[PDB]
Amino acid sequence: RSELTIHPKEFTTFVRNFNPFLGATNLHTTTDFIYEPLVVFNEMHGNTPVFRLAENFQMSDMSVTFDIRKGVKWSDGEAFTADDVVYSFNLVKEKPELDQSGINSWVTGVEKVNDYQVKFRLSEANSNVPYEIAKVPVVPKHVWSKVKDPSTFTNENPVGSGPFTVIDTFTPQLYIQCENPNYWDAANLDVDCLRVPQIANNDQFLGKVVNGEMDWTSSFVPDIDRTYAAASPKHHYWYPPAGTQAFVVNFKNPDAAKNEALTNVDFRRAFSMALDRQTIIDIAFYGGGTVNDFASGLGYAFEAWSDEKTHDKFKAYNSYNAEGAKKLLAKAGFKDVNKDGFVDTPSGKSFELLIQSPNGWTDFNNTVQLAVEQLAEVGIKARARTPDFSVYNQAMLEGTYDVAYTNYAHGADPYTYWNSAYNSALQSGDGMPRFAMHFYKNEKLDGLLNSFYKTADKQEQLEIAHGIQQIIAQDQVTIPVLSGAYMYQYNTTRFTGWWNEENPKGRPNIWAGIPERLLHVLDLKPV
Ligand SMILES: CC(=O)N[C@@H]1[C@@H](O)[C@H](O[C@@H]2O[C@H](CO)[C@@H](O)[C@H](O)[C@H]2NC(C)=O)[C@@H](CO)O[C@H]1O
Ligand SMILES: [Ca+2]
Ligand SMILES: [Ca+2]
Ligand SMILES: [Cl-]
Ligand SMILES: [Mg+2]
Repeated sequence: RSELTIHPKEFTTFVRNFNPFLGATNLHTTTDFIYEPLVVFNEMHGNTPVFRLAENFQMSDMSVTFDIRKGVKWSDGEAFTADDVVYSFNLVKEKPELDQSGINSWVTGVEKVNDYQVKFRLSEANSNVPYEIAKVPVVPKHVWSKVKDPSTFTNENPVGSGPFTVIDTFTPQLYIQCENPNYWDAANLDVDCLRVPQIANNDQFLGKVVNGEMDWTSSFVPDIDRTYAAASPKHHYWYPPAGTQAFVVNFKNPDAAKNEALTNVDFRRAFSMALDRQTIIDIAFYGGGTVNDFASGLGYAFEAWSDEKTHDKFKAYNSYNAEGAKKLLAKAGFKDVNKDGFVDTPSGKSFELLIQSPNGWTDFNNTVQLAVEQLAEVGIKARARTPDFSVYNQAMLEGTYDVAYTNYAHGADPYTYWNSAYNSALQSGDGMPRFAMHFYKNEKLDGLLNSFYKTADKQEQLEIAHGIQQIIAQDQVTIPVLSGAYMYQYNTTRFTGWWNEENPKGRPNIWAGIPERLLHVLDLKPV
């Protein structure tokens, strides 16, 4: 049998948990591979919908119905039907802790129309809602209804719809997830098993990938041409452009001195001008990125959406200018009053910014250490922390952090970045990710975001985008640094069929949250 070695997520030890709603504690081979979506939107190719368990869908406006593919079975053998979909969406509406997106804010309810067809009722006008709906995991009703506790259910013997449901081998350091015996698309599948080794950080990953022990990965790799590519003719990669990375500052820091600094727009702009974004790219990412000098975080890949007058107005604040940063600090009134060379707050208080990035994410760790040095050059005191991801994440959810370095989801239009990074509704909820947790709130901004897909008028949507750009830019809510890359390494020793620059069928990454990985694995063939 052919075994495909993949690495979606760092772990110190595997805990057997295949619960699709528990994104913070499950294994990252659950979505897509155990639970196939209704539709995969191919985001690299204009969000072209690729139909899987649903064969079609139809909007109307307010209304949308999905037709279900008939003759699909679960891995046990039972039939896949429309009440599985209905069952699944009810669950999350009642337990909004399993809402990892904000889906409950859009869908008011769901109704079975027949054995292969389901209607979805909306809260507001949203031409983008089929994309949102595809995010919700569909689980089997003949199992999860018999389940007493979904919020804690670990689901160690999963019944799934996807290509790999069979747990063949499981240890704290290795598991192997094999083909669903009843898989509906089996004629299309040429890989027998997914092989998933425990790897805790980038250092551990590097030794393994360079030794040719991996097949499909998406980790940071330093000096990739000399370390990884040069080791074997079988060692390849392809890094299509990805999303924004930024320093995010906590507007609700509990320390008086740090709050005084972080909530000050002159201070955020001077922080931003202290940074040398191209040096960060050159050193921390070995060239693997593009400068992002948009105060709104938009990035150069959306030139067509950008209001260039706005971009030009605030670009000086997002360009390397150490002398300008020192002048702005002086003008704002951050004066050093205790002879240590670091500026103090207007109220006379000293402070040091603690900047966090996740443990093991060494490209971001190095970025933070570079920024620390650069900030010290303009008299801003900071130092780095590299906490375990869950600690890092919890600090942002609870608002106990000072500054955090983070990437963001990247979509075919600016909404994916702008909504996830700035919609204040995403700052409360216990299924919420880190991305909006600066705790800046602007009601006009939320309104513009909530209207982005409200009309089917392209010109108006463009005007809404320009308004969102204006607001974020003038308030320098975050400090955008660069636009990153979809890191992706593949090995042709054991498999062929890979997406790459000459075969760019979609986002090639193995991360959970990249639905296209289902379509990718269906293209792979054993050598
Ligand atoms: C938007 C987002 O949170 N994406 C996450 C990925 O960044 C992350 O992959 C990790 O990215 C780090 C930063 O570039 C790399 O240092 C690291 O090697 C890489 N890890 C792996 C295993 O690919 C993944 C996994 O943590 O989660 C995504 O959600
Ligand atoms: Ca195939
Ligand atoms: Ca001082
Ligand atoms: Cl290189
Ligand atoms: Mg090991």
